Amino acid sequence: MIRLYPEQLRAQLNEGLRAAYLLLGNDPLLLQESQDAVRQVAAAQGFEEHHTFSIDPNTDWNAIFSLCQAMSLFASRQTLLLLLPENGPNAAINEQLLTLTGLLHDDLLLIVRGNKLSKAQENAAWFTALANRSVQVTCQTPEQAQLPRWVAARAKQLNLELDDAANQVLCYCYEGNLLALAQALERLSLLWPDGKLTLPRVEQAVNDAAHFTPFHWVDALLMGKSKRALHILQQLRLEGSEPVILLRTLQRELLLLVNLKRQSAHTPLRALFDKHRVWQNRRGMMGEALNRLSQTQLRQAVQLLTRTELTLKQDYGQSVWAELEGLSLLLCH
Amino acid sequence: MRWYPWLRPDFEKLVASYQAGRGHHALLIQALPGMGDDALIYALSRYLLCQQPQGHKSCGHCRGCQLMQAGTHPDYYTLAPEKGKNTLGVDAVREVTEKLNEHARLGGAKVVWVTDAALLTDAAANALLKTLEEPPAETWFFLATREPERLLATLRSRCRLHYLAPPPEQYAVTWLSREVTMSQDALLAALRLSAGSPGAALALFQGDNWQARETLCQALAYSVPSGDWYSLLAALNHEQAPARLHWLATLLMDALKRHHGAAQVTNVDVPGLVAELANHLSPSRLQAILGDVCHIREQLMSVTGINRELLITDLLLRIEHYLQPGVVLPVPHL
Amino acid sequence: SYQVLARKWRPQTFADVVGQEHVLTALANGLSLGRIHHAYLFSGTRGVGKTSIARLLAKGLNCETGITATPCGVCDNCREIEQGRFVDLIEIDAASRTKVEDTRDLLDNVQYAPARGRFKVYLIDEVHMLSRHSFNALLKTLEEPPEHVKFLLATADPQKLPVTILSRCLQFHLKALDVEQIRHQLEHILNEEHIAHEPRALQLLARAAEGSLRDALSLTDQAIASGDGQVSTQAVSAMLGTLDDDQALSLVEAMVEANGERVMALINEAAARGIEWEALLVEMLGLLHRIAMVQLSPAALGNDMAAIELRMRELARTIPPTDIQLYYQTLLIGRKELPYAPDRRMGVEMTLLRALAFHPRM
Amino acid sequence: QVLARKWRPQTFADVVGQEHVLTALANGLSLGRIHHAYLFSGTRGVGKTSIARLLAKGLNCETGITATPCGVCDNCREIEQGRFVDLIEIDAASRTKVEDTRDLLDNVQYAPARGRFKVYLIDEVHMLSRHSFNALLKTLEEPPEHVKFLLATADPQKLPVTILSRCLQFHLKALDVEQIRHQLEHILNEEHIAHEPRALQLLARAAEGSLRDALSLTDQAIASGDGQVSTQAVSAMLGTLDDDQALSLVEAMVEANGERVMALINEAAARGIEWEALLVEMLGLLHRIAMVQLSPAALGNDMAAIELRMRELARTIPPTDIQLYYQTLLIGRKELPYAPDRRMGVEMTLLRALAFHPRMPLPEP
Amino acid sequence: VLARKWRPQTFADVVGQEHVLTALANGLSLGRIHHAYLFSGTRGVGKTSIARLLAKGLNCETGITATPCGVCDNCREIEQGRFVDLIEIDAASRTKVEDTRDLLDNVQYAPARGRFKVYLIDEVHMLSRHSFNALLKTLEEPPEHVKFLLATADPQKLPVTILSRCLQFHLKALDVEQIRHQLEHILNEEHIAHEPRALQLLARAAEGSLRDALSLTDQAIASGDGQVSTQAVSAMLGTLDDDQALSLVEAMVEANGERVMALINEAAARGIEWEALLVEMLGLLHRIAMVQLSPAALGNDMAAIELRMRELARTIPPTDIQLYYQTLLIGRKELPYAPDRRMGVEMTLLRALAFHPRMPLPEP
DNA sequence: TTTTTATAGGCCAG
DNA sequence: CTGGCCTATA
Ligand SMILES: Nc1ncnc2c1ncn2[C@@H]1O[C@H](COP(=O)(O)OP(=O)(O)O)[C@@H](O)[C@H]1O
Ligand SMILES: Nc1ncnc2c1ncn2[C@@H]1O[C@H](COP(=O)(O)OP(=O)(O)O)[C@@H](O)[C@H]1O
Ligand SMILES: Nc1ncnc2c1ncn2[C@@H]1O[C@H](COP(=O)(O)OP(=O)(O)O)[C@@H](O)[C@H]1O
Ligand code: BEF
Ligand code: BEF
Ligand code: BEF
Ligand SMILES: [Mg+2]
Ligand SMILES: [Mg+2]
Ligand SMILES: [Mg+2]
Ligand SMILES: [Zn+2]
Ligand SMILES: [Zn+2]
Ligand SMILES: [Zn+2]
Ligand SMILES: [Zn+2]
Repeated sequence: MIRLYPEQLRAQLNEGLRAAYLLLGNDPLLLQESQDAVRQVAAAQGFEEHHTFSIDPNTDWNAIFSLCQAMSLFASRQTLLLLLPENGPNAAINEQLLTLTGLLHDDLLLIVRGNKLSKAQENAAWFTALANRSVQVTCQTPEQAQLPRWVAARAKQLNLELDDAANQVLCYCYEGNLLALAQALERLSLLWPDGKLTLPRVEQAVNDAAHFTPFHWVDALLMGKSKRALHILQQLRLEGSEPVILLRTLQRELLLLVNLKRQSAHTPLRALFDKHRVWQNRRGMMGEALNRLSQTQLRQAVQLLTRTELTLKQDYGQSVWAELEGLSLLLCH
Repeated sequence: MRWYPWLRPDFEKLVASYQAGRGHHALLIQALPGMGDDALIYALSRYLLCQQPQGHKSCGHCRGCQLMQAGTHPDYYTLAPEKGKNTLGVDAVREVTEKLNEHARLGGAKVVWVTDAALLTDAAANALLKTLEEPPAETWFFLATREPERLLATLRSRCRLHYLAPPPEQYAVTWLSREVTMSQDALLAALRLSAGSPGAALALFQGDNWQARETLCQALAYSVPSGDWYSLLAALNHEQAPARLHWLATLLMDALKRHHGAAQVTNVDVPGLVAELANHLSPSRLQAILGDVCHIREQLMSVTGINRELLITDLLLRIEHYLQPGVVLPVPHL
Repeated sequence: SYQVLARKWRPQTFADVVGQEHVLTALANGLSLGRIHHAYLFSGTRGVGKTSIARLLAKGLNCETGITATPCGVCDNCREIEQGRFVDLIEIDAASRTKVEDTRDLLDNVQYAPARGRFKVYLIDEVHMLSRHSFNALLKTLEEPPEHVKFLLATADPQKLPVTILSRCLQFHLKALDVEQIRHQLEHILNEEHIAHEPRALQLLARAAEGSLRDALSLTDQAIASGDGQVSTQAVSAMLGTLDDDQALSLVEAMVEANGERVMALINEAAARGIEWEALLVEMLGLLHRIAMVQLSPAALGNDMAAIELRMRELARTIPPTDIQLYYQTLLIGRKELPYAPDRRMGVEMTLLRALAFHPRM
Repeated sequence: QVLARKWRPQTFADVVGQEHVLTALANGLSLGRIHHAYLFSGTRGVGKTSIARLLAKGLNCETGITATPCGVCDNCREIEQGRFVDLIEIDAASRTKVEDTRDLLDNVQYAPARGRFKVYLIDEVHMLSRHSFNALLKTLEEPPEHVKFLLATADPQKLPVTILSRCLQFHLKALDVEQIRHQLEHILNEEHIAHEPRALQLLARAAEGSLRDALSLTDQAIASGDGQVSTQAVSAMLGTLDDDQALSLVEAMVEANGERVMALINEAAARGIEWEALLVEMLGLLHRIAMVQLSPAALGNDMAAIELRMRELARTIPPTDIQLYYQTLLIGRKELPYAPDRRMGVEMTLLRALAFHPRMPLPEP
Repeated sequence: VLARKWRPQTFADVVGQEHVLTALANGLSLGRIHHAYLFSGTRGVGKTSIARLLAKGLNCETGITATPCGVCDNCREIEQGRFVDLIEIDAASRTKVEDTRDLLDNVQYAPARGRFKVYLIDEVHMLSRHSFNALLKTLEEPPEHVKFLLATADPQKLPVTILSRCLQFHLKALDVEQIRHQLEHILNEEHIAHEPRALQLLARAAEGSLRDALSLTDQAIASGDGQVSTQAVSAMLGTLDDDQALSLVEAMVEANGERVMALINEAAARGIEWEALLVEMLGLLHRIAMVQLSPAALGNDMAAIELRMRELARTIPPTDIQLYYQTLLIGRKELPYAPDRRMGVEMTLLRALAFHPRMPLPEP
């Protein structure tokens, strides 16, 4: 099963089409763009009839018996699309899929959209026997690390020339929202046919529209980057995040910090992370935190996070967002 | 739902008034948990609904008694909370207040049992007000609480109060000795933990509960000398926290009582833990900590949805701070 | 056809109403002057005549005899209101029918003229519970009703109404009923009912009414079951939780003497006698008050204390005024926070314990 | 009948205050510069609904678009009786939904039956669903020549910015003690009702800025005082006591003399005066005093009969001392609910005052 | 009305927005027309005005052009209101699906006057899930003779599945000068007197919107009886002040007790809820105390209040800031007990003042 | 790996 | 007019 990054797809769909095209990921643009790159080349291989179908656990055993039937020869080539649930392929749908795996024609082309799969979900028989036939496209979004490369890359494919500094400024503004980063370039190339995107030129044509998850925030706190935090808060507001969610995710971590910091006098740092099942990529970050924050700061953070929980659910208060701006600063000294 | 012997005379006095037809349409009984108000009421309910009453007694063989006997009797409304929840909402009241205008669906009396008035939402309470002041005829209300003073002002004045006082301590301990086999000192504490209520007492021995007090006590026996009170999280952080916090409250208080050389303590069965509190903590801090431990307990009980772990954790981290010399301690307000 | 006193004795003519004389006056006064408003709002604590009076004003507007301030109670129209059956007094349980959709119906049926009465009178009771949207729906109509329409709002908790609603109403704030007011009324009722009573037990009941006639009547009906038929001094006092004067002072004393072992040991015998904790705290607040008073002028101690006066004056002389205020303060806050602590007993224990450890200054 | 309703101004002349709104409108009608969305805001009872209707009356007056409608032509009189087929007074608080707003819109296109303009006056407009706000957006930005929108509301903040940017906002100010007073007098005179000049100052104040609150208050004054608006009546109803007895106890307090404090309380007590009430007038005085200290002219216009003494107190007592007396009398209030006995509590509060008095504490043992 | 009259009918006539216009210009110019544009930004900054220009320049009788002529039958026809092939849907009053399905049944038939059938869907954030789905189907398979200009001030509400099918142009808020200049232009052309600083005061009050600006002017022109004076404008804007709480912080720190008690009076007219003033103050104090820990603590949000705020931060002692703060929170805790909510706020400031560290209150 | 609750008001498709 | 869905206020 040829795994691909959306950029690479265009080329390996020109080589050979394959009976199954698996579009998996989270990013709304990498999905649409991949989706369309396939539908486009299918019309162009004789495909007229295109059918779509969102698969809830709602699809009856009569809705999946009108899909298996949806492929009989000889009809002008047809492109059957399937959309997926939050969970992915459940035990009910894990089996419906198995029924489609052996019905494959040059006449029927399978396209499947949704999130990433649990490892034993991917390893469920039907999927690996599709394997040598199918193509699979990673649609996960790039993170604050991997992102600039993806930009300087797209920048080039649109033959625009981006500066080290202009790259930096797009990535700041559009992190986590590629669809806006993408139009960002589209808009800039209409702006200047040159193709040369000096910093100050690109500066004037930008608006601030990042999308974070509450996780992004705790991370910035853990690594003591405060200006970053505050940006994350301000965006988390305008997206209208339930602040209750922020409280609870800050807490899973802040209470774990309290508890590590104490024991860290008795047992080595490393054994503690193990003790607690601390995801590996998180572990260096954590230590950073544990080093900068006193056993007191942590306590003050706990008291202050508590005042804002009461202030929220008892006092029905407004404060909350600003109390978190301040909590955020406290954890960065 | 059990019936306890100390109900006989309270029941016999309350039925009387009913038997004369001069019963009050809105009786609010106040009883500790486990005092058996639920059974006292049932008795009163059953009597009101039986069509062939043998004096105080419900006969068992009339249509009414049969239906009652089998869950379903059209004219008995139970207002407790939805299964998942811990409040008793307004919509639930409004069904009952409406259906109550329909002629009795079996042409008898209609009785409404509100299990715990404390659980009436503010909105639920008021919705109950006009129907409660002047119900249709042959309608009979029963409500119960721990604490009438926590109850909406206007709801309170439409009821008649009946107080379910608990039996003498001696009686209750002799009651208990026949239900569980524990040390005399044990019973006595369980009973005293439970404000006098046998059976609320008895309930401590039944659960996982007493095993968990011993765990609190073990843990406490360690935190005191060492100053590690965050160590208590594990024995307190549990859904039963309000109760266990109250256990901890009474220990702190018993220590405060010894600093004053008082005869009764509450935790009669653990006089060693009590002494060690007295020894390693100043009056000033025993008292302050008692303050906070209660205050959180309240919040834990009275703030819908509040996060237990965070609150207990902050309470423990903060107690440790009080332990330090010269820190400024809390003093009640207003 | 039995009913609780609280219910039977609802005043059925202005003449039968206890106190509230400022409301009754402006009402009778405006009815006579011809100055009849369209939106009367009636407020006060529980059970002091709010909705009893609304209902009286309604008989008065619709009475077959004429618009009167002294309604007969003997025409189809006053009888029907007495019994709730009167078609042109629409009584709304606002606390139940809180929704806008509901109150918008109310309005759609205002335009229509009265059935058999002279005015269509809406009596919206417990009005503080109408939703925000309900309150505003009423705004335009409440300010500008049809000439045949009158609004009578009653609520115990008027803070909760928008200020736009208040702007448009005449607000009558019924006072709490005076201790004697409540008492004379208790006497009258127990007399007409033909029930035996002892003067001093009416005293205890009025005090305990805590300002409210309904409260008072409910306690009385409780006396009458507890008492086997009589409302005697002996009975009421057992029921209410009343104190024998010694026990309270003894505690005040042990408290200021920083005598821990005794304050606790003394609360314990109180616990056994089954004392009402809020009463203790209150009686205690009361003695602390005398004491602090006497310290001002010696003659401020009552005739009523004779058996105590020797112990009072001492406490007055010994204890500094400053230190008595901290005692009063501390037990006051303690009463406030009483119903929140895990027992009622435990609350008195935390309260006195706290107070205990004041004694030495420096 | 009812004052608050009878006296709704029927010409601009009759409107109290709001010069800045009245002037602008009038300056604009004759100026021929006339918006299509006027928005009126400010607290209850300040004249927004009645101005709105006056504008409409002026827009359609058979004499010409004029700032001084004639109050006699069929249109003028008809608008006054609320039955003019081209002033559609919309009760936004009942027509809140979209499907309602949509009906209002559907009938916008259609031309007026009798007047120059179809005027929608959308009152209590802050109640409109979010949906029905946006439904208004485009029609409110670009109406037909013969349409005008008069929105009015108690609180404007509820309105989406997209609505606001589209209309002229006239925020009517709440009214001065003096402005209210003058009106209360005018009306009582015209209505032929005996009154004591101070009962008016007292009402104008209790009115807390609202001219309606004022009239509502007067109405029940007329009833309470039996056809007379008398000072005894008014302060009865307001729970004020006539000002000497409150002040006299303050003074007694600052002067540390207990005997007189207690006496003055015993005297408060035979009158039966309401205990929280008293505590309040005292903070009420302690404040104006702390006030007068700060800025001198700041002492009220209501207390002429007491000023000699008030002035004196501000002079002689240190601000740090006064903040103390207020503090103390305040928690006294906080405490009153819980004190054994509402009197006892007020008594005990002043005893705290004396015990902690700064200049002459109560005698230690 | 000024807001209506001066709506740009030419690209030249448009204030700012140069990063949208230029891209539109060049796209028309260089043959790059997307099938769907989405115009966003705040109230009254040019969103729909530009939508209507893209339409003129899309159908001009001269051709497809950045410089539409505004005079041909098609250009005055659109300027007017009735152009047969400019279908401007008011999507807020027509949001149900029935209505959107019917709009789209005619999408297929060709345009009966100009080059293009232009659907101009305004305040589009209001359409239902289902009206979006239906719109989407037509934007996924755009007819050739059809273009779609979508405008909303709040784009966050459109599905991601639509945002992904439109080139979205986010209009900027207009700068104080940008607004000031247009004010001057217009007021002059209409032949109306004005003082330099009256206009500077208007533009500032507009809070970045060219409509909120012209609306503020029209009203100004009234209070001035035909003249726009500083004497006059300053008046009217004081009528409409949000100001009162930020202003009291400034006037509190400076110990100016007349300015402090006159602002409290200004607050009473605007008709404030008192516990609310207090809370805006505590809340300002907090916000400032944090722009003491970093500059980044002032929001995208704050802009018009902003300049004032950074200066308040610099020129104050942070041990003093938590001093005032304790006093205001207490005044709150005290306010329901203070005799008059007003009196409460007053005595809370009067307390703030006498216990002022920097310039205390005079004692006898 | 993402969360308070009780009551209310409201919009929409079919 | 139902059931799904969203939202604001305390
Ligand atoms: N002023 C009064 N005079 C006589 N009885 C009263 C008075 N106030 C209350 N009551 C008694 O209280 C009962 C309930 O009174 P009600 O008028 O409903 O009080 P509320 O203000 O709480 O609605 C009445 O039926 C009557 O027995
Ligand atoms: N400016 C004013 N001049 C004269 N009377 C007023 C004024 N404002 C309020 N009133 C009185 O109060 C009544 C209600 O006024 P209204 O204008 O409806 O207030 P609102 O602004 O809250 O709608 C009026 O009929 C009038 O008697
Ligand atoms: N860039 C601009 N240039 C000139 N006038 C503008 C500009 N932006 C807004 N306006 C003024 O505001 C009025 C309405 O603008 P509009 O573009 O409809 O705002 P919206 O983005 O909210 O739909 C226009 O008539 C114009 O007078
Ligand atoms: F019981 Be009442 F209506 F306050
Ligand atoms: F009485 Be107003 F319209 F608020
Ligand atoms: F027309 Be705009 F969005 F105010
Ligand atoms: Mg009532
Ligand atoms: Mg109005
Ligand atoms: Mg627009
Ligand atoms: Zn039976
Ligand atoms: Zn009659
Ligand atoms: Zn006229
Ligand atoms: Zn042209």
